[PDB]
Amino acid sequence: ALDDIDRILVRELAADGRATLSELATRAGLSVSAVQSRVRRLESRGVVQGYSARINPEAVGHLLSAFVAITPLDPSQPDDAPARLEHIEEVESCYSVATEESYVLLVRVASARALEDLLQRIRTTANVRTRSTIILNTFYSDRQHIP
Amino acid sequence: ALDDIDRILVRELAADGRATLSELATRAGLSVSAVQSRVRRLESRGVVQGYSARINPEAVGHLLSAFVAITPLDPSQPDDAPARLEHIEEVESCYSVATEESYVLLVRVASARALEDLLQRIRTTANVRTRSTIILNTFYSDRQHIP
Amino acid sequence: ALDDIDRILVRELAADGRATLSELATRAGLSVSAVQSRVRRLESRGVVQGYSARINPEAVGHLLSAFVAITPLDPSQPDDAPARLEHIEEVESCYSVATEESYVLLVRVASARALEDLLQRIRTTANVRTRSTIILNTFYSDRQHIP
Amino acid sequence: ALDDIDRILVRELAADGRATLSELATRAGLSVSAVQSRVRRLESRGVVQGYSARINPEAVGHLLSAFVAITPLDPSQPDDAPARLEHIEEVESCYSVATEESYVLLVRVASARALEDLLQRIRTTANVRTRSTIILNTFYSDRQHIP
Amino acid sequence: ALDDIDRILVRELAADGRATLSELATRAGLSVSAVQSRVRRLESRGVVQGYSARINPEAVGHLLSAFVAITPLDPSQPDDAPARLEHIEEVESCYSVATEESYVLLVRVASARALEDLLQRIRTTANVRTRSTIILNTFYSDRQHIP
Amino acid sequence: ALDDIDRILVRELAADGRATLSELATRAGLSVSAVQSRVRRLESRGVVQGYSARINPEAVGHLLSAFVAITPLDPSQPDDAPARLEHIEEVESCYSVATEESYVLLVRVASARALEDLLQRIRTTANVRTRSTIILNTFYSDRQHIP
Amino acid sequence: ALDDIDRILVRELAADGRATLSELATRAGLSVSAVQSRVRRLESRGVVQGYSARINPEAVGHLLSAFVAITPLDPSQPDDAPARLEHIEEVESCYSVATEESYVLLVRVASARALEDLLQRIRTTANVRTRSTIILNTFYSDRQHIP
Amino acid sequence: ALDDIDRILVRELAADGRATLSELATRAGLSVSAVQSRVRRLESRGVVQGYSARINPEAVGHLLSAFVAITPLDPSQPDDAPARLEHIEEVESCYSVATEESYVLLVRVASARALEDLLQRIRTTANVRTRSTIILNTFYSDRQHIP
Repeated sequence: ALDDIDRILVRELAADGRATLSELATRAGLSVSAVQSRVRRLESRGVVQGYSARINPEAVGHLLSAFVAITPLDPSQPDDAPARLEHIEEVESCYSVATEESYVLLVRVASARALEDLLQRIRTTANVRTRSTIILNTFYSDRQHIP
Repeated sequence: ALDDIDRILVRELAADGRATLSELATRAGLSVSAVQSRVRRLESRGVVQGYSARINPEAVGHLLSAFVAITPLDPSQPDDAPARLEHIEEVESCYSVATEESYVLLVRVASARALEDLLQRIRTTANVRTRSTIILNTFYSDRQHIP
Repeated sequence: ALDDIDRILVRELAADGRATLSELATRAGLSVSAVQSRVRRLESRGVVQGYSARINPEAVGHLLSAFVAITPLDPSQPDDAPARLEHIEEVESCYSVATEESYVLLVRVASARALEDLLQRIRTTANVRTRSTIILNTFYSDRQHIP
Repeated sequence: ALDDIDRILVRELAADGRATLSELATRAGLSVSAVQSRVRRLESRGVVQGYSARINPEAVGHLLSAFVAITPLDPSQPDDAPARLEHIEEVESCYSVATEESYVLLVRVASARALEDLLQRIRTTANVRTRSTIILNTFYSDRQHIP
Repeated sequence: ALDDIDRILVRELAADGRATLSELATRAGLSVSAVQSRVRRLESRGVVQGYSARINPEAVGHLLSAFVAITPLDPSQPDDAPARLEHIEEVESCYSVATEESYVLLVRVASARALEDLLQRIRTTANVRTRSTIILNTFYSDRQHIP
Repeated sequence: ALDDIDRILVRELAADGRATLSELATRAGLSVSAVQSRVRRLESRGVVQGYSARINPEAVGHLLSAFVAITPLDPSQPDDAPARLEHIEEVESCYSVATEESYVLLVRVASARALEDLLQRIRTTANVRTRSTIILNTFYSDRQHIP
Repeated sequence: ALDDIDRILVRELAADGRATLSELATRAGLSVSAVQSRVRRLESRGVVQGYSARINPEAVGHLLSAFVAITPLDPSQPDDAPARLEHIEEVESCYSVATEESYVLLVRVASARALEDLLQRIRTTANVRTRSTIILNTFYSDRQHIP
Repeated sequence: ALDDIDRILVRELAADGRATLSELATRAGLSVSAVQSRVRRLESRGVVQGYSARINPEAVGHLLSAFVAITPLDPSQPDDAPARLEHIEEVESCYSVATEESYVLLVRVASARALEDLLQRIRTTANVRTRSTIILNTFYSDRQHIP
């Protein structure tokens, strides 16, 4: 389960991570004491994982974002590319996928010429071929849907 | 215009979006008022776009995630697609992309059968062909990097 | 022809468009009067077309450059895409080509998201499909070779 | 850092690279000394990269121009190719590019037979496969745009 | 029906098309009249198709030669293409071919720009897609072999 | 140059290699003495190279003609395939090319089964892979265009 | 079944269709009466279908043989290509196949230029795309194996 | 050399390979001796290659037929493959072919499992890679055509 008072909470917190123990308890129909517990139980069970402010990447100097799809070159070696690229800070996300390639990464970078460097570094560090698709614009990002 | 103080605030708010101002203050060597001021300006300029609990899509019943690349059936018409799909809730992100397709969506759904039904809804509301890549596993995501 | 004193002049002027009527006449082996004429004859015959300082595009805010290859969609219409895109100032160059596409344009633009707009504008204005290749770095540009 | 005055100087030098300082001065409302100073700073920072007579490649015997995309035979080695081709004179420009190939060259040559011979030289000196696109006509080029 | 005498005449006329009859006669052990007769019959049956000075395409200004394979846009229509291209003069030869394309042309032209213009003329007059292979060098050609 | 009386001569001789010193001098507007010199100067300068009668290949037993495209297998060896195949008499022509393959040969042969032999012999003698395209019909051959 | 005296007969007749009722009866171990019956029972049950002398196709003027693979163009129409091509006498064999194409035909024809005609006729008569593979040599043909 | 009489005999022997001489004689207006003579000459020259009962491959237990294209693992060695496969009995025909593969075989086998085992035997005895196309149905075969 996830009792649908727990549900109203996760919707509220997904839409506004700074929402207060206080103002939640109105919309929810509970007490500042009662709300505060569910939330701690929600963080312990792995349901809310973190609270993050959403930073605009262009404002901090990331003018090019890209999906980078990668496939290991040598199948006799352990396929450990996520772990291998983890220290690379410009990889924001790393997914395994069912398609032509094995993983998709979302990468942010200062310019077209920084991407070229990142790609070579991805390639020599994990041991992969790269294919990259450049993002032109983000129309909306992380609208978590709670069903 | 992002000075060293602003840089520090956005790193801390990326790592913890419920950082209270008193903690941010003592971390940037400012007063709580000056922090609150900086933070508000970060919000009203482009830089912090909102704050969100990072929610486990599995815990809430989204067992299948996919990327869907979409391309308009008639590309001559100025293109509507992000605005028209905005109201389908299981679409979480929408990027326009270079190369052969026009947009990539991330989508989350309860099952295989709910995915095929969503693909129909997407094909019809944006008037688009679709190419889907199921995500098998998320190794890490949203690791935002402030340089 | 192009008498190989005329040749030494075009090499000199290709390498340095600010080279003086004066200092040319040493390297060339002629008079400030004699040099000045050849040059005016070279500008009248269509040989030197202009003098331009080479501006670094990043310094003026063009952070992304791209080749954009385009092919008219309707072959019953006059193929006039160069003329049609001429007023678009971000098209720096426009070539017809023998390959998969009919023309190649070199385009410069503020960001990845400005490119997306430019592409739609190219498409609705000339009546074309677009394919774009993003430039990551210019290692050297316009080294005119005089044989 | 480009103020309004600097912007004016680079537009004028783009449109006429032999603008004399007295003309630039009266155009920016500065003294000839202040102009000369501005111009020198533009040169030593990245902004003006040199000055060139724009030469008609046909008048000097280059009747064939081509784009050549190149890709390394062994991409694992750190990539040398722009440095190694720098000394082939009929290569006019060298860009690195996203997508499937690594660089695009512009090349000018006297004839079809001289093109095949250049392709061999390129294949061997950079150790690369080549894809050529002949240019049939130049409608306009180098129209530099200062925004 | 080619006897030994006829075989000798066609070898000599292949190697020297201005062989005079007196030289051909003494070479085949015939009279000048019998030679002239044989030669006329060779002409009126299929065997000698005409006589030509072999001309250096470079000396006359054709610096670029190419093969162009062509394939009809609509292959259902009985195919016109050799008859329709017969009147484009820079087409030197026209073969129909097995495999994926329908014809191969040899074409000679003054430069890269004149090639792109010819490709347009070919695409439009025969209604065909084109695949071009530039010839870099001719090592030997027309070495006719009589077995 | 090539003075356009020289031009009328090469057109005439390209169309009819047996055209007489005599009958040329009408069409040309010169003397049997004057015509005869230009022609000898044309043969000395490399402009007319030979006179050949055009033999129909089917009439002499060449029932299959083919283009054979070839690429050396070992790039550490000297690329000398033209020289190596020169003694092979069924190779009528040998070109170097810019495309997927390095050379194109035109070959004539008694039958489909003789081609199979020729191909193996090409392969073991030069050291090459072969790709062959079979000619079904020659609609016209060697129409030299004098511009 | 097929009693293995019946088997010795079919082997014998496959190897030699002119083998006599007489000489079979030795090798087989039966009577001129007994052999003659099995054979008539073998022709009635559909086991031996015909007796044919194997004609060399080159000796009768078929200098090119080809496999021609074909696929109907319109799947709303009945797929009846075997029946439609049956009157075409140069189709020796017609098979349906599991692969990229729907049928394979073996075709024999006077020359490369007759094949081109046959192909167009196959295409307009059945309603198919064609792909042809040319036979260079038959090393052995119809060795029926009786297991 | 095939006159009208010879043409008639090969048609009749194609349609019925057990035609007795008396029937062939009265059909060609010859004596039985002259027929027997003609037939013997047809045999000793290339023209009639043998005589065969056409046997139903199904009736004798070959329920699966396939085409197998084969290509040598090392094509530099003069090619052995038809001689080496001659002794595998379930190979019925062997052609060499133009294009990408070197030979096509027709093969008949009792079942899917017997096919995989034959593919191994082929791969190993000729040292070849294989591409198989199962035959689903034979609509007509061996319809020999005498023109």
